[PDB]
Formats: sequence, C-alpha cells, structure tokens
Amino acid sequence: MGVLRIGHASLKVMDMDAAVRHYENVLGMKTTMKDKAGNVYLKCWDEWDKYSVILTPSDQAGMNHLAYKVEKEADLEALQQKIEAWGVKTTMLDEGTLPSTGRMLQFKLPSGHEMRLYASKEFVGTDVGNINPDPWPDGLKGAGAHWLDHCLLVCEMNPEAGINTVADNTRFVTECLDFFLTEQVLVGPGGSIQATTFLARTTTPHDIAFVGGPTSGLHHIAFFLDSWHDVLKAADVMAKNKVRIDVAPTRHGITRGETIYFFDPSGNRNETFAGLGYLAQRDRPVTTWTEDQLGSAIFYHTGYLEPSFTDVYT
Amino acid sequence: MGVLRIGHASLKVMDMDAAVRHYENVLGMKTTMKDKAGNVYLKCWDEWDKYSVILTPSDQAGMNHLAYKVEKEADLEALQQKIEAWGVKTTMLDEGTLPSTGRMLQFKLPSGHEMRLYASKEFVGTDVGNINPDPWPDGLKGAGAHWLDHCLLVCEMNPEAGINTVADNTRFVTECLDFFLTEQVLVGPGGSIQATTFLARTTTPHDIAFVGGPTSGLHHIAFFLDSWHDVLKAADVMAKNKVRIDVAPTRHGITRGETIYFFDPSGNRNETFAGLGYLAQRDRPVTTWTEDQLGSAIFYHTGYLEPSFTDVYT
Amino acid sequence: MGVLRIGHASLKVMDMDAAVRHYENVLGMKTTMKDKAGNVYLKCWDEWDKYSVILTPSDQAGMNHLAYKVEKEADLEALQQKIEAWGVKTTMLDEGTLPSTGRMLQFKLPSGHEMRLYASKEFVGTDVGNINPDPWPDGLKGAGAHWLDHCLLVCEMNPEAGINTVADNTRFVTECLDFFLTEQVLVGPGGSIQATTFLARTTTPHDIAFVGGPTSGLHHIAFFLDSWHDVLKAADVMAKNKVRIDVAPTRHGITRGETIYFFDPSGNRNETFAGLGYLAQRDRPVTTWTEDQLGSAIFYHTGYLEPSFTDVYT
Amino acid sequence: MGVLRIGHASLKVMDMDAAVRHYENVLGMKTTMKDKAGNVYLKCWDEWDKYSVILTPSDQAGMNHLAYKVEKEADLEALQQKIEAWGVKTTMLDEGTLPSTGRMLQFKLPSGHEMRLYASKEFVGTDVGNINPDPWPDGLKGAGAHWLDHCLLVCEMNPEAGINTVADNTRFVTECLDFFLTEQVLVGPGGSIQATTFLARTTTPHDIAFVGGPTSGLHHIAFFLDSWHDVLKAADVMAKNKVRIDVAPTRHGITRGETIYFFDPSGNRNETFAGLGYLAQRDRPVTTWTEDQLGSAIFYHTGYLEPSFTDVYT
Ligand SMILES: Oc1cccc(F)c1O
Ligand SMILES: Oc1cccc(F)c1O
Ligand SMILES: Oc1cccc(F)c1O
Ligand SMILES: Oc1cccc(F)c1O
Ligand SMILES: [Ca+2]
Ligand SMILES: [Ca+2]
Ligand SMILES: [Ca+2]
Ligand SMILES: [Ca+2]
Ligand SMILES: [Fe+3]
Ligand SMILES: [Fe+3]
Ligand SMILES: [Fe+3]
Ligand SMILES: [Fe+3]
Repeated sequence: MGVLRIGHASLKVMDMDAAVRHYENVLGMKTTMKDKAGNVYLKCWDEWDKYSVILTPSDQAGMNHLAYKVEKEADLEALQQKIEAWGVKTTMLDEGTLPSTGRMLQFKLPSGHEMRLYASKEFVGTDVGNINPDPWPDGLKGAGAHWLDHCLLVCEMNPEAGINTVADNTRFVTECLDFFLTEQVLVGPGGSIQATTFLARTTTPHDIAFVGGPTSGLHHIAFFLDSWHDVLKAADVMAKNKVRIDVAPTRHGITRGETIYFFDPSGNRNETFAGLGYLAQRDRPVTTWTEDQLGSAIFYHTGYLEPSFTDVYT
Repeated sequence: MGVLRIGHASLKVMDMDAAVRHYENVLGMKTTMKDKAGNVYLKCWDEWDKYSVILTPSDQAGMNHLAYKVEKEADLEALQQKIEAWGVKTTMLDEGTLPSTGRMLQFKLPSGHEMRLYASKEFVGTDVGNINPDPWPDGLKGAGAHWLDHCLLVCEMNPEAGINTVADNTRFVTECLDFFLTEQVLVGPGGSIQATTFLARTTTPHDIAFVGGPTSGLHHIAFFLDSWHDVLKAADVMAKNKVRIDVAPTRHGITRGETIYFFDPSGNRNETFAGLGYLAQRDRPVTTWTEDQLGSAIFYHTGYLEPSFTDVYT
Repeated sequence: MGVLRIGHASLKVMDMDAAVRHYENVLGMKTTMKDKAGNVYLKCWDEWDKYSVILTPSDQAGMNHLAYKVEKEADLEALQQKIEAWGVKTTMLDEGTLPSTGRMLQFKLPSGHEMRLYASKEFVGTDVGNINPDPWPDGLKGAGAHWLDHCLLVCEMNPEAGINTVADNTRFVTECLDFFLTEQVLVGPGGSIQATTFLARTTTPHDIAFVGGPTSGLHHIAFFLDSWHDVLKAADVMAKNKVRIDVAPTRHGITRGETIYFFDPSGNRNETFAGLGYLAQRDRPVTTWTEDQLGSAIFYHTGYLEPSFTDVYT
Repeated sequence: MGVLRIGHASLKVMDMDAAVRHYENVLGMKTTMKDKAGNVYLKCWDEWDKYSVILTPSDQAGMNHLAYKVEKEADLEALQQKIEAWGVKTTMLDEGTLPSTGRMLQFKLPSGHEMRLYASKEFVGTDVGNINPDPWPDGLKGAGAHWLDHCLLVCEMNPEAGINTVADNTRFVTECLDFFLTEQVLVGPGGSIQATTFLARTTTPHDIAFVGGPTSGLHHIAFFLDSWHDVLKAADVMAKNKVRIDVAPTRHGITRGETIYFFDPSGNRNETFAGLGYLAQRDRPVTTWTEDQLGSAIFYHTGYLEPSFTDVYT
C-alpha cells in the first residue's frame, strides 16, 4: 500500500507556446491534451499514465501543486486518516477535477506547498509498448527524458526564529506518507540543523526532496536519463535549442547522479538526472553531508555551490 | 514490511583458492570471513552488510540456498504464517546458524530450491562510507561490482506432464512474499505457458527470476554495474584474468539491462548487469515476450538464444 | 603529398533495393546519385565528398575495387612512377569514368585486388556544415556512421607453396604508397609468417588491412563511431532492422577499437568501429600479436577467434 | 618527413613537490628522471618516449618552451633552412642539452614563444607494451591520461596597432612547418580578423593552437582521454584531490572534443580532452566560427565564453 512515485507537477508559465515548445523539443515530452482553460498536459515516453507535467497560463512562474500516485484507491482514505491525526487538514477532490484523473486527496505540506495524492489516472502506455518492446523508441526527440523523476522544493527556513519547514516536511512525509530518508545536508553548529533532505518511496535515492530557503517555492523538477552519455546528448540538445543553462554537466555528490540544471522559457528550473546512483533501502544508513563539504554535496566535481543554486528559484 | 532485496547466495565450488581468486579479482568483491568449516564469505563494495556470497567446499558446482533480507524481525513470523497457509512448511534457524547472521526462516520453493529469509546481518558499511562519501572508492578491483543484484533459478518444467514450477514459484513469491511480476516469457500454444518470469520487491526490473528447465538448478547470480562503459571495463578485466565468457557484451531485451555472462572456476554462471533499465512499478503493465521473439528477450542485439543459455547450468 | 585516406569501396550486391535499404537505415548513409547502369552511390554524414560506397548490381557478393584519395593531382604521376618501378603495371582512367570523380590511377595489388587512386571527387560537404557547425546533425538515421574508416582484404596465402600476398601487399603499400605498418599478427614457427597486417596513412591505427586466406576477397568495410555507447546504439539499431550479426559488441585487441561485425543483405561484411584507439605514429613500435594470443588480437574480451571471422567472406 | 606531433612542454612551477604530486596523482603521469638542476621529467602511460612534461623550479608560473618531434634527424636541417628563409633565426642545441634528448633546433615563434624541434628522444615504451598488449594498464592512476595532446598558446594581439601574432604564427607553422589549418575563430568586421586558430600535423583536429591576448603566454597544455565517460572519471578524480577547476565537464564546439579545464598547483592550466572529434584532413574545409557564436566555439553546451578562459593564463 501507499505512495508509488511522483505522479505529476503543475507549473505556472507565462508563454504557453514557448513553454510547450521547450518541454517537447528539449526534454522530448509529448502533449497529450489541453483542457478548456488552456492548460497543457504532457508525458514522457517511458511513462504509461496520461501526463506528468501540467502547464498553466499565468503572469508568473512557480508551481501550482505536486502530485504523487498511490497503489490503490483505498490508500487515499488510510493516508487521509494518518495525515489528519498528524494535524494537517485534507480535502478530497473527486473524479474529473483534473481531466483523465481520478479523485485526489489534497493538503498543504508544513512548508505551505499544495500536495495531492491520486490512485487513478488514465492509462495510455509507454512509447515502446509492452509486447516484445524495444529498449527505446524511434522518433525520440531532444534529450528523450524517460520519466518525471523527483521534485526539489524550496522550504521556508529561519532557524534563529525557530522555523525549519525542511525538518517539518521531512517528519511529515516520513510519519504520514511512509517515505524514508536517504540523504541529508547538515548545517549549523555541529550539523544540528537539517537544511536539505532527500526521501524515497521507490528504491531510487529520491522521489521528493526539500532544501531550505528564505521562502517556499519550486527549486526544480527532474527527469531521468540512463547514462552519463545521455547527459552529453542532452547538453548538445540544449545548445541546439538555445536553452539557458544553470549548471553544465557534472555529478551530484548526493545520490551520485550526473546532472544538468537549466531553465524553461518562464524561469522554472529543470534537471536531467542520469543513473540509479545506488539502490535506496530502508536499512541503508542515511548519507550525511556536512556544511564544510556543502559544495561537493550538490556539485561534486567542483566543490563550488553555485550562487544560482541557492538564490534562483520560482 | 516484508522482503527488501536479495541478501546472499551460497554456492558450491570445487577449488576454494581459485573461486575466491575469481570473485575478488574479477568481480571486485572482498573476503570478510572464513568459518571453521572452510566456507568463505564475500561482499561487494557498495553493500553495507557482512556478505552477499558464500563459497562452500564441494565436489560439484551449484547452489546451496538463496537468502533475501526482510525489513524487520517481526516480518519473519508474519511471512512464516502466510507461507504455511499456502502449503509450504518452514523452519526457523536461530541466530548464529550462519556467522554474523541473525535467525533465518527456511523453506523450499515449489521448484525445490532452499530459500531463507533473514532480518539481521552484521553491518560493516560500504567501502565509500556515509559521511561526505565519494561516488566510488579508490583501490577498486576488477569489474568493481556494486552489489549482488538478483538470481535466476532454473526451475523444473514439464508441461506435457503438468509440471511448471516456474509458474508455481511465480505464484508463490507473489502471494506469500508479495513480489510483483515485471516481465514474463510466454511459450506454448498462443503463449499459454509461462517459461520465464522476472519479479521484484525493489523498483528495479527484477530481484528474483525463474526460467524453465528439465531440472531445477542455478542459472546465474548477477552483480550490478552502473553503465554500458563499465560493462566494457568488466569485459577487459575478464580478458586480463582469462575468464571463460558465456556471452559477450550485449543488451537484454527483458529489463533493457546490458549484460555479460561468464563462469567462475567451478562452472557457476555469473552476470555483470548494467543500468536500471526502467523503474519497476506495481501499476506498470507486465512486459510480455512471445516465443517467436524469444531470442531478442534474452540477447536483444542478435535475436539468437545461445545454446549455452538454455543448456548450461549448475 | 600522397594518399590521404580511404576514398570509396565498390561492392557487388544481388538485391539493390534491400542493399540500399541496409546502408541507409542501418549505417545511416545517404544516397547521392544513381548512374545510368543502376549503380548507387552513398556517403556518410561526416564525409564531405560525393560518395564512399558504390553498390553495383550483380549475381554475387564481393568487391569490385577499393579507392584511396590522394592530396593533389600531381601525386598520381609520382605514385604511378613508383608503382611501376616496383613491377606493378598501371592505367589511368580519365575524368568521369565514375560520375563526379576525377581521373583514377588503376592497378592490381599483389593479392589481385583492384586498387584505384584519385585526387578529385565532387565536394558536397558534411551534414553539419563548416560555419558554426553542430557536433552532430539532426535527423541522423540508424547507427549514424561518421565515415568509411578502413577495409580489411582477405589475401591469398599458402606458405608451404611460398605464397603470402599479405606480406607482398604489406611491402607494396609501404614501399610504393608510403603507408606505415602499425600492427601485425605473426603465425608459423616463432612468428616467422605475417598473417595479418594493419597499415596507416592517417594517424589512426589503420586505413587498410590484410588478412591471410585460401583465396583473395573482401573481409569487411568499416565505418567509424565515436564511443562505446554508439556501439550499443548501433547494436540496438541492427536488432530493430533484423540485421544478421556476425560478432556482438566487443573490443578488438588490435587497435583497441570497439566493434560489431554484421552483414549486408548480399552477404558482404560490415563493421562499426568505435574510438581512435591510439595515435598511430611512424616512430611508434609495431604492435606484434602472436599465434598463441591470436584470438585476443581480434576478439579481445573472449580470446576466441570466431570460426566466422576466418571462414566467411565474399 | 617533418613534424610528427607535440613532443614535450616545459613548465615553470613554484612548488615542485606539489606540482609533481598533481601531474602524477591527477593526470596519472609518471616521473622518469630528475636532472641535477632539480627539473622533473614526466610521461604519460600511452607515450613511448622518455617524457612529455618538464617541471622547472621557478618563482612564477608559465612556459619555458614547447617541443615538437620530427620524423628523422635530417628533417632538422631541412626545416631549419625553410624557417630561416622565412626570416626566423635558429640555433641548434646539440645532444644532451636536455637529458635523454637528441639535438634540438631552437627558434622563437612570431608571438615570441620558444619552440624546439627534435628527432631523437630516449625510447622507454608505453605502460602496456607492444607484444600482445592490453588496451589499458593495471595500476593506472588518476585520470589516466593517454598522452600530451596539444598546447594552446596565448599570442599577443593588438589589431588597432597592426599586431596579430595569431595570424603570424598561423602563417609561420603552415608555410615553414607544413601544419594545416583545421578550424579558426573569426572576429572583427565581418570576421576579417583571425583571433583563434587550430592546426595539425596528425589527423586529429589540433596539435597546436593559438588564441589572441593582450600578451603572449600559455593558455593550457592538454592530455587525451578516450571517452566522455573518462571525462566523468577525471572530474571525480579532481574532486578527490581538491583540484581547482576552471571549467566543468562540457563539449568544445571546435573539434567536438569533450573537455575539462583545471589548474596545477602553480596556476598553469591543464585540459583533459576526450575523443577524436573528427578525422582532420588536408582536403577538409576549414571550420569557421564567427564572433556572434564565439561562446559556443569554446564551450558548446552553454554558449557562454567564461571570463576565466579569456582573462586567466600564465
Ligand atoms: O537530483 C539531485 C540529487 C542530489 C542533489 C541535488 F541537488 C539534486 O537535485
Ligand atoms: O538479468 C537479466 C535480465 C533479463 C534477462 C535475463 F536473462 C537476465 O539474466
Ligand atoms: O578494425 C579492426 C581492428 C582490429 C582488428 C580487426 F580485425 C579489425 O577489423
Ligand atoms: O582542445 C580545444 C579544442 C577546441 C577549443 C579549445 F579551446 C580547446 O582547448
Ligand atoms: Ca526517484
Ligand atoms: Ca534488482
Ligand atoms: Ca583509419
Ligand atoms: Ca592532436
Ligand atoms: Fe534533482
Ligand atoms: Fe540476470
Ligand atoms: Fe575492421
Ligand atoms: Fe585544448
């Protein structure tokens, strides 16, 4: 029972044509529908559900909500009960609130982000099929992202005022949603303050992550690539499409995953993440990164925490 | 609750010095202990428990038993109860039956293989540590296998006599151990016979697998590599060590994982498996491979099922 | 002055539609013209001359001739003079003998193969251009071969009758065409017999190569890929196109280049060759491979000389 | 006849212990001798001559001279004659001027750099040998650089005063040393000014290169790696050794080679260069990069010419 994986992310964009162009041509996603309000829904080739990205017209960037898929419909009642015993109030949006989407349990994380849980979303299949499938499909576009992998949320954090919603979110998704902590960044005196946490339901290093900030927001959504080579191809694609790069190809110290940071035309940050890294396990020790090695935890090859990683988000 | 991953495999070898030489120099494992009976225990660099491979002196090759680790000690009683309601009789070997190993629930699969479940094994840590760790350790040897990944068991199968322990094992580990089926090979009239199944507890394509055969036995144990490049390095290592190759570097149609098959000095087959392949999920459709494409399911690049894959095992 | 590189290879095929389909879809070549006799001319994306492959209608497989490009027109007279002082008779086919091709110096190697040298061939450019070019072009097809890299010729060899045209060809292209020997396979008593030689004009390990055989013929023509990863992609392409594989992805001991052997629909062997391997240099020692390690020289990962490598050619 | 490749580079360092530590541990070179004046000589594993790097004690960074190897001793007289007809005065340092080094023709490039040509240097062999060699050697250290690949020299350039030693060096090495131009960066009105040129004697994209600057100096020396994957490993090595990175892993638009820029402990810039890129050929069109795309020519993935690439050198 419980949460399976990240289901979709709903983003604000200011130019729909340019944004759809970006997620199709750069990341290789496909548009699957547009609702009557102008929202556009896209999926990756190696996902089987209708969509993992919602683009909504807006006058600003940022995130509307984040959705995770659960195994069965009955999980929603059980998780709703645990969430409310913890002190978080929930609502249940019914079927068709979002097109091709079943009912959704809705609530706010302690950091203030809206999170939804759904059990049912329209099946459409991967672009390779499930009867004698090819390992990859022809006509793949751009970086050819496999699937939406995880989301890093900036969480309001003010330790000298007793506010650390990174810690509160971490406690919340572990106790209520039964995520387990895989890696953490410890700052403050003797590493007494959790400033960044990575948590999983799958056996990958992270399906959700939180990083401290002056306010709450969206750091990035991430898409999976197979290998370091695909990261090279993806970087070649971003050059051909005049994409604005945040961080050039390098490796994360945390998770060991090779990565590129870049921006969509509205300013939301995207990541192409390469490799499993390691098999996340509930009996595995939590990987701890300390403040003196804070740079290598994010950008391992340089040990230099970019000013853009910690200052720029939507 | 429940099974986490494959825990260890206990193999028969006829030359201990040569076998230990093989798993250390070719796969990069490290010997962690030798018990009073001459059994040798080895682990991979990216595992944190004491051992994943047991080598036992013998006059033949083959497998003694297969062990999977569960999340907590109380899972053993719960799983024991389910297993026995299904019709399989169990025993509980207590702590220290194997050195550095907690109590073990022991039973036979329908195919006749001995399977054990344990919750407790001595922690020793990975060779990179868990405080500001490097992505890989210096002094890595041979192919530098990350961890024991899965095991493919040959299962007695005689359809015209009503015997298919591949199907019986598949039903057993799903109903009792709550594995889920990720991929299957269908043969016989219209694909009405399961001849090969791949099943998971992690979100990787397989942690156990069964393939039909005239008798039951061990097809191979497999070790994880990161990338296709590491497969090249591993093949270079096998050449330097005069390893007997079964199948040269290629890709599996099933799981999409890139692979090499080769033999230890006693004849047991090993595999170096590269890549995640895809994120296995309980809501993902089961990938079905048919008999006409049976060759591409195992050796995707040639479409040629090696006579050694289906005739040679221990 | 002198020879620059391999220029084109003219092959016999029995099904033109199927053969053109193969070189376009599998190797990623493009048809550039068809002459009035039905011959088809193809080039690779990273070549700038009109064509590197000629397909000619026939009732059998094999090679018509092999062509190398020289730096300037005046080289043809100088090389003609050296060739004839050596004892080989030459002719000069004038402009337009082949479409879009300048005059050609024609002669037979000691092994009997027809070889041509040309200075002039119509320029058409690479598919990426030469003003701010991309590293690779969009719409790349199949394996996306960069260029025709080299050709291995089977050369009549009967040592107990005093016939070794591998040695005679090797002496010929070194003394007359100023190739230099990079690697050799030595067989017979104490390695006293040259059975395979690799020779270069570029600073790559080989632009031409000779291997002994009961008769003279074509072993394969080869196309360059960048990386080991591209070899994986190429093998994936061959599976999608139901290509007949000779040797699955592995590494050559000679040259260190990673490779795949496979067949066109008429039976001619092709190779996708990955990597520089090393910088070939006139002051570099000749790499010598001995008969006991003859298997590793060709298929390094297995040490097993395929019966098809030494029995099957056209 | 003529120049074969870059032979060695002699660098100034301020801390010999730290510098030798860097070239051994980070790049994987080996110290082969130290002369009576404290100069240290190192080679790469895939070079066969005694050394390719000289470290000389100094109170500053920078380059002493640059040396290229020629095919035969008689080339030195012929090249000396051409060089002096051009207007450059030469001297001939005799055998043993440098240890294990034959006589050297010495002269200044128009940009003022000292250049030497030698025909003879002590042979010691590669670390894999030349009889049935492995593709790579065991005990490889750090990034495992194959060989010193090329050198980029900053050349005094003041167009509004009629000074462009990039153009003068380019004309010099082409007319006198018979290099050929492979790629150029064109700036100024309509691209009328050569600001960067890449020139070859091998069939690789460059063995020497010049870039304009306010003064003349050393931009970097470069070492060859096989693949994009080795660039990842090299970046992992630099992190483990706390190396100061200039540019994180990315691809060059020019040459198509994947690259990392970083510094030795004295401030000299090094590069780990991956891949052939393309086969450089005397009949290949010169790749032209324009000023509007000047950023992509150096750092292709971002299109952002680092301020450090054009401001920092020794
Ligand atoms: O995906 C990530 C893995 C490790 C560290 C990060 F900041 C990431 O975004
Ligand atoms: O690990 C494997 C994945 C797919 C097919 C197989 F036969 C395997 O051993
Ligand atoms: O391209 C080749 C390199 C080494 C050995 C061979 F047989 C080849 O075809
Ligand atoms: O090695 C190089 C290739 C292309 C451009 C550069 F700046 C280089 O250093
Ligand atoms: Ca994940
Ligand atoms: Ca697994
Ligand atoms: Ca070549
Ligand atoms: Ca070069
Ligand atoms: Fe991320
Ligand atoms: Fe396997
Ligand atoms: Fe070849
Ligand atoms: Fe460079």
